[PDB]
Amino acid sequence: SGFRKMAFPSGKVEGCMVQVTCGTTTLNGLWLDDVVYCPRHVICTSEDMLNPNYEDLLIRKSNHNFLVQAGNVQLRVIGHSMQNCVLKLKVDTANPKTPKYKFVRIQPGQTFSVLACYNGSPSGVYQCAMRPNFTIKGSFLNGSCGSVGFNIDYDCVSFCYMHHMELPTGVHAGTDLEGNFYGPFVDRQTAQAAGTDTTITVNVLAWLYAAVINGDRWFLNRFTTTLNDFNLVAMKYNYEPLTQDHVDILGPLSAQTGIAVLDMCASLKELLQNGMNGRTILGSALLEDEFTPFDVVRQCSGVTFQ
Amino acid sequence: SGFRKMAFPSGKVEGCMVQVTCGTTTLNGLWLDDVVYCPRHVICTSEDMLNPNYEDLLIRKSNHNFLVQAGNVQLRVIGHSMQNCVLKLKVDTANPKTPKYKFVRIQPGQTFSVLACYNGSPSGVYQCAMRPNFTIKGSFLNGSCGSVGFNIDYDCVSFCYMHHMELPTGVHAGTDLEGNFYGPFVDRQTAQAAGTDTTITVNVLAWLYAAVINGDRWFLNRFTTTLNDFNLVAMKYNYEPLTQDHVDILGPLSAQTGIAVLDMCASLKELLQNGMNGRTILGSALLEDEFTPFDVVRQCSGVTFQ
Ligand SMILES: *C[C@H]1CCc2ccccc2C1=O
Ligand SMILES: *C[C@H]1CCc2ccccc2C1=O
Ligand SMILES: [Cl-]
Repeated sequence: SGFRKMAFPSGKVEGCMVQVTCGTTTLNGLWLDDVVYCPRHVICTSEDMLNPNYEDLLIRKSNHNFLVQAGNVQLRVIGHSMQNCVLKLKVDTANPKTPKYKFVRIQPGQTFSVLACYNGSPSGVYQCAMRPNFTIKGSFLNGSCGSVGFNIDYDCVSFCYMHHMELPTGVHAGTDLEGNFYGPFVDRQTAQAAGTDTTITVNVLAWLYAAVINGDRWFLNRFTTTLNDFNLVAMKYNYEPLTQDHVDILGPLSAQTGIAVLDMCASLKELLQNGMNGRTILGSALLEDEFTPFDVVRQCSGVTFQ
Repeated sequence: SGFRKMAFPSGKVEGCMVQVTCGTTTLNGLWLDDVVYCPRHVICTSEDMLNPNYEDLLIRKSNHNFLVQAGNVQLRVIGHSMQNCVLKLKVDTANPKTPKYKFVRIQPGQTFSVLACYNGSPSGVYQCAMRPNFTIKGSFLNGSCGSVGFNIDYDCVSFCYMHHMELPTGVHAGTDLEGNFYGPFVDRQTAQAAGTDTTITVNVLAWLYAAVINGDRWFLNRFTTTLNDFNLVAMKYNYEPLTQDHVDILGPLSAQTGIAVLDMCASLKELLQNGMNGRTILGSALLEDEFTPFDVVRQCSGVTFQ
């Protein structure tokens, strides 16, 4: 029993992290097969970041301008191209530690593990969620760019995020591994504000199920509700609207606990209207929304990755 | 910026995790050099756990009764001995992935990363603290025994915990890597209740400093206090007594922020007497106490491990 914010084991991704240096900046790259992926703003001076023309800045860059180092051995760059907001550096050595992997573009509400790195060396691992406003609430310092987010299923690493920017409000923006930003953000130091940070309703419900599974049940009331009536309350509290698709995804957790999804919605309703009155749920004094239904089943069943 | 509950990269420890099976149970072992460490209750049936005589149970066990498997290749057990509550299985192959490592017995209040494993295969990683009552608030299911807690400094893994038991209240107990339990717990299915779960005052203060560093400052008041007067409030709320040693350890964070430790204590005082009035600090609605001062500096500076 017990419920913790749990990341995937980091080993498979650690073996892919390299250091990339272009004249000015040093950030992280991802070495898979014989290609290194990194944010394209490695070619920029902090002065350039105010309004860079990446195509023009790239004209003055050749293969040998990109210094790539795995641990303490240099890698030889034999080609380079820009794809959207990432650079793909072709090297002459395939990464011998390349795991089975896929590139995935995740949807808002989905969670993943971030391996924060500096100078191509891992510093720590933690769990995040793609916020509905397409930001992530990470922990990133200067030089952390190029760190990646991932999920592990079976023996396959699903890379879904590369870290690019920190907005003035302290939240984080980035791309998929094809270089397309999540949300409307751009790799430019400008005014780009985040939208409403709405709560991921389905994840809250999943976490409430995890609480019931792990002993915490004081919030179970005698009420039920309907999707339409619950959503009237959700809207007021800036919660994602709950759909039938969300209900169906919660089916397995509803079956395990014997609590109908709409009964759990009525408990959430009371929590939003009445607060938690100084009580706690799974060690938290607020409603947690960065656990997916899959995350809850995974941690409460003990799924393995090999 | 941003502050997250961050574990160490798990790769170095993943390479040490093996599966150990003794007739009945399968749990995890730690393969370092040519020795596999695992909980001694692997030799027990769930029936034995009510009152086992481990010495007598071990007499009927020979090297070949211990099946050790790294991934899908068997390891050959050439010797076995019991040290306190762990078994040391001598194998004929040194682990080629053995990191630089130490065994450390940590003190209450110290934090570490746990790599939860099942059948010798890693499932996830999360951060914990040794509670003042010598429990840990982990996430463990059946078969997770033998999972380990560790800290990484530089290139050296400091192993400090091996998971052994789940108490009836849902908290977790275990040993150092020399097999000595933390606190008064024993590897027996009996009545052993946990003491008061006191709050780690120094860690709360460290986290308040992390909040100031990362933008959250509403809780900074105009007051100060003294150690003796603050501790009168701490005692009332079941907080660890703060000592001069704790003050000194907070010196670096006090210097970085320009907030004297005793001024921060006065802010904590008001938080304990008046609550947070629905506000939040670093995304939490309660006072977090599983970040050490070292943890805060590490995450706010970007320390590297190679
Ligand atoms: C990716 C980097 C860019 C620079 C930076 C400065 C301060 C805090 C975070 C960051 C990043 O995320
Ligand atoms: C170490 C294992 C022993 C058995 C168990 C049953 C249920 C939940 C957790 C556990 C453990 O921690
Ligand atoms: Cl967490």
